[PDB]
Amino acid sequence: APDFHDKYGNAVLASGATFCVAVWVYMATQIGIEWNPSPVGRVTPKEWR
Amino acid sequence: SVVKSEDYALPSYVDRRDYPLPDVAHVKNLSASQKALKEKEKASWSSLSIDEKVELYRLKFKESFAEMNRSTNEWKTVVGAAMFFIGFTALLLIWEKHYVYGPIPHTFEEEWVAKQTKRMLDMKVAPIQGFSAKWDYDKNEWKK
Amino acid sequence: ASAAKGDHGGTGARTWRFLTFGLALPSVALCTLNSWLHSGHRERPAFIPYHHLRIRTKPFSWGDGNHTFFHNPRVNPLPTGYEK
Amino acid sequence: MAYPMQLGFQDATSPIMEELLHFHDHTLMIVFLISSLVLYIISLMLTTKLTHTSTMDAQEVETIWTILPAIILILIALPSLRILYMMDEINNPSLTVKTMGHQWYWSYEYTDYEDLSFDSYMIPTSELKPGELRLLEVDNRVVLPMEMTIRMLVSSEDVLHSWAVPSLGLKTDAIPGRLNQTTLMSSRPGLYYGQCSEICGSNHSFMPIVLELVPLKYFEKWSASML
Amino acid sequence: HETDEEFDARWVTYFNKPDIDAWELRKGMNTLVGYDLVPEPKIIDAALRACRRLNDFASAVRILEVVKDKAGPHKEIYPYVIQELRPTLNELGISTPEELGLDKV
Amino acid sequence: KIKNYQTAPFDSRFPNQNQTRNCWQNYLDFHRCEKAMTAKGGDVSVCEWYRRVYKSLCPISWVSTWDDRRAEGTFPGKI
Amino acid sequence: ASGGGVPTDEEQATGLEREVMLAARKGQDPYNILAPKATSGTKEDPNLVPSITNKRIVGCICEEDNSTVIWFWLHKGEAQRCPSCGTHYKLVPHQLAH
Amino acid sequence: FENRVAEKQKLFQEDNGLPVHLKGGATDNILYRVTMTLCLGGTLYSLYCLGWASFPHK
Amino acid sequence: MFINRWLFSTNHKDIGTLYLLFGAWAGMVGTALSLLIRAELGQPGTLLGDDQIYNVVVTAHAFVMIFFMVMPIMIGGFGNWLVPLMIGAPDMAFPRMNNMSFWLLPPSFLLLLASSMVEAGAGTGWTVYPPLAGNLAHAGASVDLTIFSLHLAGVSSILGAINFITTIINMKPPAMSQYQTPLFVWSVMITAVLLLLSLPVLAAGITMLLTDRNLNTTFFDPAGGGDPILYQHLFWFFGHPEVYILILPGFGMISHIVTYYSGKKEPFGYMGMVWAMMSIGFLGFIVWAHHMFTVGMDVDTRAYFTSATMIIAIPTGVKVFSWLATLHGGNIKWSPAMMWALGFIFLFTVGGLTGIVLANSSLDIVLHDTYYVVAHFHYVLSMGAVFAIMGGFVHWFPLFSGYTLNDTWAKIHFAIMFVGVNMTFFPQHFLGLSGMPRRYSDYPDAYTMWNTISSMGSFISLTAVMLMVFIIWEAFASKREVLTVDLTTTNLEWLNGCPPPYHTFEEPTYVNLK
Amino acid sequence: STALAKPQMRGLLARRLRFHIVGAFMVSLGFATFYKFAVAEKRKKAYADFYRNYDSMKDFEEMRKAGIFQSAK
Amino acid sequence: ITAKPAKTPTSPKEQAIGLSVTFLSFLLPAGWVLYHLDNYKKS
Amino acid sequence: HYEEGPGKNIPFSVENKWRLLAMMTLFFGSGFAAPFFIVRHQLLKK
Amino acid sequence: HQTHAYHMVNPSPWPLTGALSALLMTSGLTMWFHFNSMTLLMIGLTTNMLTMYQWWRDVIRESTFQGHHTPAVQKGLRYGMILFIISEVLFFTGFFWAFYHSSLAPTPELGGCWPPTGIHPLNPLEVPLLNTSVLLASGVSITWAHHSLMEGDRKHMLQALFITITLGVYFTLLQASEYYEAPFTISDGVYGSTFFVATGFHGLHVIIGSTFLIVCFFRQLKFHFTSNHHFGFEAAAWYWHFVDVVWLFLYVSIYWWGS
Ligand code: HEA
Ligand code: HEA
Ligand SMILES: CCCCC/C=C/C/C=C/C/C=C/C/C=C\CCCC(=O)O[C@H](COC(=O)CCCCCCCCCCCCCCCCC)COP(=O)(O)OCCN
Ligand SMILES: CCCCCC/C=C\CCCCCCCCCC(=O)O[C@H](COC(=O)CCCCCCCCCCCCCCC)COP(=O)(O)OC[C@@H](O)CO
Ligand SMILES: CCCCCCCCCCO[C@@H]1O[C@H](CO)[C@@H](O[C@H]2O[C@H](CO)[C@@H](O)[C@H](O)[C@@H]2O)[C@@H](O)[C@H]1O
Ligand code: CUA
Ligand SMILES: [Cu+2]
Ligand SMILES: [Mg+2]
Ligand code: NA
Ligand SMILES: [Zn+2]
Repeated sequence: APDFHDKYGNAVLASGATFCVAVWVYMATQIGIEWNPSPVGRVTPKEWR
Repeated sequence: SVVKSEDYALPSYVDRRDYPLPDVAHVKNLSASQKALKEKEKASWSSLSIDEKVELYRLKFKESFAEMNRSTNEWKTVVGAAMFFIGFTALLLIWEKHYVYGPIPHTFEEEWVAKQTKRMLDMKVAPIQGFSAKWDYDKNEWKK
Repeated sequence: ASAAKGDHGGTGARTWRFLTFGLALPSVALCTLNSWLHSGHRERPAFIPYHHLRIRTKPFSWGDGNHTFFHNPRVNPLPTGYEK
Repeated sequence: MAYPMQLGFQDATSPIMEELLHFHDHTLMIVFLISSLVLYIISLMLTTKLTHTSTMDAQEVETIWTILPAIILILIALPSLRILYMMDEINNPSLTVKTMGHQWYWSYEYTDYEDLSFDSYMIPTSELKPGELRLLEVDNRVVLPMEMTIRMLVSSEDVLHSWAVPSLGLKTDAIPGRLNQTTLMSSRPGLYYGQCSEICGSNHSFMPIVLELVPLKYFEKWSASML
Repeated sequence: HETDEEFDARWVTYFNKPDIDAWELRKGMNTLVGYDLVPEPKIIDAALRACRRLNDFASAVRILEVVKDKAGPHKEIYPYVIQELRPTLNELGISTPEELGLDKV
Repeated sequence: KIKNYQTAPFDSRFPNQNQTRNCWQNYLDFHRCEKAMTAKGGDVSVCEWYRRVYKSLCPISWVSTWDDRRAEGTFPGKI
Repeated sequence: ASGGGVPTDEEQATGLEREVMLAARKGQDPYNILAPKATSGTKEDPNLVPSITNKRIVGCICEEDNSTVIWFWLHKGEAQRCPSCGTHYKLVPHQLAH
Repeated sequence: FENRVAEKQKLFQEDNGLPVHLKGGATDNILYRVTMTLCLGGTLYSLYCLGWASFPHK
Repeated sequence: MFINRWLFSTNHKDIGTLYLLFGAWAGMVGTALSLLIRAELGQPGTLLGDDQIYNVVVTAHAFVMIFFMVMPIMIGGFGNWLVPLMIGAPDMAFPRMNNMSFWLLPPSFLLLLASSMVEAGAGTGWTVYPPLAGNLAHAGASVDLTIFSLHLAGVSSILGAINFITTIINMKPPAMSQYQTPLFVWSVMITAVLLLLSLPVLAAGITMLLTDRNLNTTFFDPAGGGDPILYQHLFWFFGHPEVYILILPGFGMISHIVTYYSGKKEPFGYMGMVWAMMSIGFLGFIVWAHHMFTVGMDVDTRAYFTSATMIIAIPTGVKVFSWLATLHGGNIKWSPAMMWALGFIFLFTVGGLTGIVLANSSLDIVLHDTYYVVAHFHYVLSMGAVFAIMGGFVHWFPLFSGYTLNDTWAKIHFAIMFVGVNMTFFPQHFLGLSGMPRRYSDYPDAYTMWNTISSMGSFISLTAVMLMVFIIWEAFASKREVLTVDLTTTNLEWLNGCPPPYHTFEEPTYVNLK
Repeated sequence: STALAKPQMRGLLARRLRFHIVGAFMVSLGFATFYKFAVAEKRKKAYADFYRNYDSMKDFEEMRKAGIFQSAK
Repeated sequence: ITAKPAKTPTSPKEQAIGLSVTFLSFLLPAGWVLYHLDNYKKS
Repeated sequence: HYEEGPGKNIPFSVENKWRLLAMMTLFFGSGFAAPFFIVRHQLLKK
Repeated sequence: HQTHAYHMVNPSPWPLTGALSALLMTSGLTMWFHFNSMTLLMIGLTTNMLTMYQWWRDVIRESTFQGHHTPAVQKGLRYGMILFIISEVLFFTGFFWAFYHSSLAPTPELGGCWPPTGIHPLNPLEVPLLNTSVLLASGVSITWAHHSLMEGDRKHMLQALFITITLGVYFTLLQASEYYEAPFTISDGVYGSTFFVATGFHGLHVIIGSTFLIVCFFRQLKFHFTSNHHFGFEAAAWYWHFVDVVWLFLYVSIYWWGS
C-alpha cells in the first residue's frame, strides 16, 4: 500500500524545485541587491582626477 | 504480532540483513490450523504445498529480505521539501531588503565605480595576477 | 634528606606529639622571640609622588574613595602625600 | 587592496609576502588533497551492500595513519619554519618609523633626524573625492621610500590596536607600554592599504592604514615639507 | 588465523552436530554473516540439514535469502550457490525464496 | 665625528620584536652620560650617539613623559 | 601519653554502612561491592546470578581484555546464553533483607 | 560531654517520610523558610536593581 | 511535587533534561544574535550603529553559543543523561551538587543579559582583552557583569567536572575496567579533566581584570608595571583547552552514532580512540600562544607553538580514520543521526585543516584577526560541535522522551542546515585571505559579494532552526511510542526502556571477572 | 543446460577497498601534478615574469603622471 | 527502531498550523523590531 | 513518588498539543526575541 | 530497595539557594562597586552562609546519623576533595604566573627593576618567617591529631586539633597586623597588586580551613567520628596541608625571592 512519498513525492519535488528557483532568481535580480561583481570585463574605466 | 512497551526487557523480533534469524518467531500464538501446519512441518517438506511453505515463513518472519531492503520515494519528499524551505528563506531576504535595509553607499553608483576602477588601474592594484594584470595598458582595454 | 633525629620504628600519636612540642612549638616560640625584637617602627621614607604607585583609576567603594582598605596614616601616603 | 570577488591573497608587494603565497599554495594543495580524500573514502564506505561486521584488527593500519600524517606535517613545518626565520633575519634598516594606535586613528613619528609626526584619519564617506575608496582612504598617508629596508615600531596610547598591511605581509599588534618591531620593504611604488586589526571600540572599522611608496628623493622632500 | 579449507570445515562441522539446538543454529548463521564472504555451498548444505533436524522450514528459506544478500551486487554468486545446492534442495523439499514469491517487494 | 647616522643600528642586546627596553636603555644612557659630562667639567657631545638612538626609537609621548618626570623628581629609573 | 573515648565502627556505624560492614564479616556481598568470579559457564556449570527480582542485566566481557561489553536481561527460568560467546548464566532469585 | 549519637541516629532514622533537611523538627522548617525567603526576595530585588540600572539617570 | 521534582532534583536524568531545555533556549538566543551580526554585514554600510552595539552583539553571541548552548547541552545534558546509564550507575556521585551545577546557569545567563542592558554593554570580544575591557575604555557595570557571569558558569563547570570524574572513576561495575567503558564516557571524563585544570586559570585572570577595574590593582596596566599581554596568556591558557572541551564530548557522540548506524557492535580501534582523546587533551594545554602570534613574541617561541599545535593533527587523524573504518563493511542505516555524523566527519576535517593552516605563525601573521579565523572556527563549531549535538539529539530523543521524531522531517532539517552553514561560512575563507578583519560592523566595498552570500546562508540556517522547533513539537504532539530498539547488547543506555524509569540500576548489573 | 562457474566468494569487501584505495592514491598524484602546474608553477612564473624586466622608476613615473600620490605631483 | 502508531495523530492540516505558528513566533517579534529600526536609531 | 513514562518525565505538559504549541512558542520565541528587544533597548537610550 | 552501596540523596533545596546566593553575591558586588550600596551583597553573603550551614548539616545527618556513607561513598568523597584541591592549586597558579611575569621583566614604569622603585618590601626574616613556622607547626599538630583519632584517643585528638586551630588563628592575626603595618598598598602598582591579591586569597583559604577545622573540633566534641570513619577530618586535614603548601610557595616567591 502506497505511502506519502509514492502519492506526493513527485509533486513535492517538482513544485519545491520550481518555487525555490523562482523566488531566488527573483530575489537575486529584481529587488536592487548590490552584488558588486568584478569590474573586469564589465566596467569601462572613466577619468577621476 | 502485537508488541507492548512493557516487553522491553524481553527478547524481541527484528528484520535485519545482518541478523537473519531473530531471537523469537514473528508469530508466537498458533490457531488450530497453524498448529496442524507446525505438525506437518515435522514430515517431509516435499509434501508441504507452496501456500503452506509461505505460511510457515510468515509465522517465523515478518518481512522477507526483498521487503525489508526495498527502496522508497522518501528522497523526493526530502529534497522537494528542503528546496521549499530554502525558497521560503528567499522571501525573508526579500522582506528584509524591502523593509529593513536603506540605500547602499553612493560609492556603488555606476559612475563612482567607473572612476574607482580607473584609479585602481592607475595605482596598479594587483598588477601581477589579481586586477591590473587583467588590463591591457597598451590597448587600453580589458585583456581578452 | 633524613633530618638529624631517628624514631621511624613506627610513626604514631606519641611521636607526632613529641614533634609538636619538641620541635614545632619551640620553633614558633623562637621565631616569636626573633620577631618581637626586630620589630619597632622603622622611620618612614620621604614621600615621592611616583606615577606607578598610589594608583587611582577609579575611587574605592568605601570611605572617601581615596583610602585603601587597610590604610595606615603613619606609613601609607595618599596620592598627594602623607596625612596630617 | 582587495578587489571585488577576490578569492585569495592580495598580490605580494614585498619578497616576504611572495614567500607566504608560495607556502600557502603548498599548504592549500595538502588541505584539498586530504579533505577530498576524506570525502572520497566516506562515499566509498557508503556505496556498497557488501558487509563485514565482525571484529576488525587495528594495530597495523594505525601505523599508516600515524606515519603518513606525521610525514605530511613535517613537509609543512619545514618551509613554514624557513619562512619564519627569514622574517626574523637581521637586515640593517635605512630608516625607522613609529606608529602609535589611538581611538580611532593612527599617528606616525619619523624622528631619525627631524621631529616629524602627524595624525592619519579615515576620509569620511561623505567627503570622498571621486574614485576614492570607502573606509580605506586617510587624510595623511604614510609616505615611505620604495626599495629600502624600513623598521616599523608599533605601539598604542590607549587600548589595543593592531597595525596591518596585507600586501606587505604585515600585522603587528599595538600595545600600550610596549614597542613592537617589524620590517617593511616594498618592491614597488604605489599605495598599499590596511585596517586596524584589534577590536578597539566604537570606530574599530574606521581607522585604516595607507602606505605611499615613492623614490627616496620624493620621500626626503615630502619629509622636509611636513615639518 | 587459518586456511580457507580449515574455516569451511570448522563451519561444516558446527552445523553437522546431530543434536545442534535452535539457539546454536541462529548463533551460527548470525555469526557467519558477519564475515567478508558468502558461505560456500558445503557450509550452507550443513546449515540447511540442521534446519531439517530442527523441523524449521522457514529458517532454511531465510538462510537462502541471506546468501543472496551477502553477495551484494555480485549477481552471479547466488544462482551458483542455488545450482550447487539443488540436490540438497530436492532431497529436503526446500523451496527457494524465488519459488515462494518471497523475492518480490 | 664618527657619525653620519641614518637610523639606530641592530643591537645584539635587543634582537627581538619587543624593543621597549632598547628605547629605555638608550634613554637612560643618554641622560646618564649627560649628567656625568655636565658634572666633571666636560662635553655633552660625547653623549650624542645615545641621544640619536633614543630619539629614533622612542615614541615622542614616552620621551615626553620621562622628561616631565625627571623634572618632577618622579622618574623611577636611576640616573 | 594515652586513653580512650573515641567510638568504633562496631559501636556506632549504622544504616547501610553497618549492613555492609556486618555482611563483609560473614564473607557476604549483598550490596554488590565485589566482582563475581566466573564459573566455567557451561550448561552444567552456569554462572549463578543473584537477584532480588525476576530479571537482572548481565554484562559479559567475553574474553579477557575485550573493551566491548555485551549487555542483556537475564530472566528467571532456564539458563540463557551470552549472545556473543554463548557462556551460560542462570538467575537465582530472592531475599537479601530477612 | 556524653556520646548522644545513638539518640540522633534514632531521630534521623524515624520512618516519618521527612526529607533529611526537615527531619530535625520544627526548627528545620523555620530555618528553611528564612533561607528561601531571603533568596527569593533577594532575587526579586536584584531584578528590580537590574531594571533600575538598565536606564540612564542623565 | 512539581517543585520537589524540578527545582530540588537529585536525579541525573531530570537534571539532564533541565540542561537540554536550558541549552535549547540558549541556542535560540545565540541564533538571534548571529542573525543580528549577519543583518549588519548583509549589505555595505551601517545598520544598527557603530562598532559598540555591533560588538556587544558579537560578544554575547560567542558567550551564549559557548557557555550557554554547547557546554550545557553536551556535558550537562547528554553527560548527565547518558554517563550513569552507560556504566550502570544508579546516579552521579554527588547528585545534589549536580543540581547546583544546573541552577548556577540561569543566574549566569541573567548576569550576561544584564551586562548588555546596562550602560552601553560589553563590546569587548568574548576574549575580553584589556585595556578596552578595563575601567576607562569600558567604564561602568557591563564588563563586571560579564566577569561575574563567567565566574558563575565557571563554578558550575568545575563542580560538574569534579562530579563526572568521580562518578566515572568510582561508580562502574567492579569488574569493568576503564578500558571497558564506552567512548562517550571517556570523552566526558577527559573533558572534565580539562575543565578542572583550565577554568581556575581563567577565573584567576578575570578576577585580576575585576580588581584592575575596581580595586586599583594594575595586573594589566603598564602604568603600574602590568602588562596587557599577561591577560592574553591567562585567558588563552584556558581558551585553547576550552575549544577541546567543546569538541571532545562531540567526538564521543560521533563514535557512538557512527558505530550504531553502521550496525557495528563496537567502534574500530577502541584503544586508539582512547589514546587519541587523551593525547588531544594533553596537547591542548601546551599550544595556547598560537592565539598570540602577532603580539610580538620571540621567533623561537613562535617556532615552538607552530610545531606543537601541528602535532594535534596526528591523534585527531587517528579518530577521523577510525570513524571511516567503523563505516567500513557496515550495514549502513541512513537515519537522520547518521547524516549529522557523516556531515560532522567531513566538515570537522575541513575546519581542522584550516586550523593547521593557522598554526603556521608565518601565515598567521596575515590571517590573524581576519575572517579566515572565523571560517576555521565555525567549521569546527557551527558544523562540528553543532552537528554532533544534532546527531546526538535525534539519536537519543526517543530514549529521553519515549517518543519518535518524524524521520522525514529530520532529514529535511539536516538538508536545510547543511546548505545554510556551508553558504554562511565557506565564503568567509575568501574574505579572510583577502584581508577582511574581525569584529567590523562594516567593510570596504570590495568585500560586498561574499558578505552578501554569507548573510543569505545565515538566513537559511534560521529557517532550519525554526523547523527544528516545529519538529520537536510534532513528536510530542503525535505521541508515537517507542517499541523495539536494535543493538541494545552494545548500547546499555537503551536497555531499561524509553524513557527509562526514574530510578535505574537500583539493582546493579552483574559482570563476572572470570 | 550449462552449469555456472564457481565465482569468487571470499574477501569481496576487502578486494573492493584495495582496488579503490589504490585508485584514490593514483588520483591524488594526478591532482598534485595538475595543481603544481595550474596553481603553484603558474604563480612562480607570474611573479618571475613580472619582475624580469620590471622598471620601478618607470612604474612610479606612470603612477605620478596619473596623479595618485600625495608626495609626488 | 520500531514504534507504535501515533496516539494523537497530527494530520497535514494540524502540522501546517504548528509550523505556521512556530515560524510566526520567531519572525513577528524580530520583524517588528527590525522594521522600526529607523524609528529607534533617531528618536 | 513521581509520574513515570512518556510525557511524564518532563517539566512541561504534553497532554494537549495546542497548549503545548503555545508553551513551546512562548519558550523558544522569548529566547529568539530577547536580543532584538535588547538591541531596541540600547538604541532607544542614546 | 537498592542492592548497590551508593547514596540516593533526598531531593534538596540547597542547590537552588546556593545558586541564588551566588546571583545575590555577584549582583551585590556589582551594586557595591557601581551603585554605592551593600544591601544585595549582605543578603547574598547571608543566604550563602545559611546554604553552606544546612547543606553540610545534612551531610552530617546522612552520614553520622543515617549511615549512608558506605566505603564506596567515602571513596567518592575522597576523589571529590582531591579534585577540588587540584582546582584550587590551578587558581593559585594563575596568581603566581602573574607574579613571575611582572617581576621577571620589570617594565620601565617600575624603574625597570624589582622590587619597583619606591617599594620597600617587608623583611622576610621577621613576621613572614614567624608565619611560616606557625603554619608548618600546625602541619605537625594536625598530624598528631589524626594519629590520636586513629588510636582512639579522644582527649589528645581534641588537644592537637585545638592547637592546630590556635595556630591557624595566630597566622590570621599576624597577617591582619602585617596588612595594617605594610607601607605599600594594593594600589602600589603590580607589586601591591600581586602581593595583596595572592596573599589575600591565601588568607581567605586559611580562614576557610580554620573554619573547617573548627567544625571538626565540634563534631569531635559530639563524638561523631569513629577511630576508622572520619572523612570530614581527613578532608579538613588535606585542605590544611594545601593551605600550608601554598604559603611556602608564597613565602619563597613573593616574600623572599621577590624582595
Ligand atoms: C571546537 C572548536 C575548535 C577546535 C576543535 C579547534 C581545533 C584546532 N584549531 Fe582552532 N579555533 C577555534 C575553535 C576550535 N579550533 C576558535 C573558536 C578560534 C578563535 C578563538 C578566537 O580568537 O576567538 C580558533 C582559533 C585557532 C587559531 C588562531 C588563529 C588566529 O586567531 O590567528 C589556531 C592557530 O593555530 C587554531 C588552530 C587549530 C588547530 C590546529 C586545531 C586542531 O585541533 C584541528 C585538528 C584536526 C585536523 C587536522 C583534521 C583531522 C585530521 C586528519 C584528516 C589527518 C591528517 C591531517 C594533516 C596531515 C594535517 N585555531
Ligand atoms: C559554538 C559556538 C558558535 C556557534 C554554534 C556559532 C554559530 C554562528 N555564528 Fe558565530 N562565533 C562564535 C561561536 C559560534 N558561532 C565565536 C566564539 C565568535 C567570535 C566572537 C568574538 O570575536 O569575540 C563568533 C563570531 C561570528 C562572526 C564574526 C563577528 C565579527 O568578527 O564581526 C559571525 C559573522 O558571520 C558569526 C556568525 C554565526 C552564524 C551565522 C552562526 C549560525 O551558524 C548559527 C545557526 C544556529 C545554530 C547552529 C544553533 C542552534 C543549536 C541549538 C539551538 C540547540 C538546539 C537544541 C537542542 C538540540 C535541544 N559568528
Ligand atoms: C587578613 C588576611 C585575610 C584576607 C581577607 C580580608 C578581608 C577583606 C575581604 C576580602 C577577601 C577576598 C580575597 C581577595 C580579594 C582581593 C584583595 C584582598 C586582599 C586584601 O586584604 O588587601 C587589602 C586591600 O584590600 C581591598 O581592597 C579589599 C577590598 C575588599 C573587597 C573584596 C573584593 C571582592 C573581590 C571579589 C572577588 C571574588 C571572585 C573570586 C572568584 C572565585 C572563583 C569563583 C590590603 O590593604 P591595603 O590598605 O591595600 O594595604 C595595606 C596598607 N597598610
Ligand atoms: C567566615 C567564614 C566563612 C568563609 C566561607 C566558607 C566557610 C567555611 C567553609 C568551611 C567548610 C566546612 C565544611 C564542613 C563539612 C562538614 C560536613 C562533613 O564533613 O561531612 C563529612 C563528609 O565529608 C564531606 O562531605 C566533605 C565536604 C568538603 C567541603 C570542602 C570545604 C571547601 C569550601 C570552599 C568554599 C570557598 C571557595 C574558595 C574561594 C576561592 C561526613 O562524613 P564523616 O566526617 O566521615 O562523618 C561520618 C562518620 O561520623 C561516620 O562514623
Ligand atoms: C532576523 C530575522 C527576522 C527575519 C525577517 C522577519 C520576517 C518578516 C516577518 C514579518 O514581521 C512583521 O512585518 C511587518 C510588515 O511586513 C510588520 O508590520 C508593520 O508594518 C506595517 C505594514 O506596512 C503596518 O501595517 C504595521 O503597523 C506594522 O508595524 C511588523 O510589525 C512585523 O511584525
Ligand atoms: Cu583601532 Cu581596531
Ligand atoms: Cu587554540
Ligand atoms: Mg589579534
Ligand atoms: Na554593516
Ligand atoms: Zn559473552
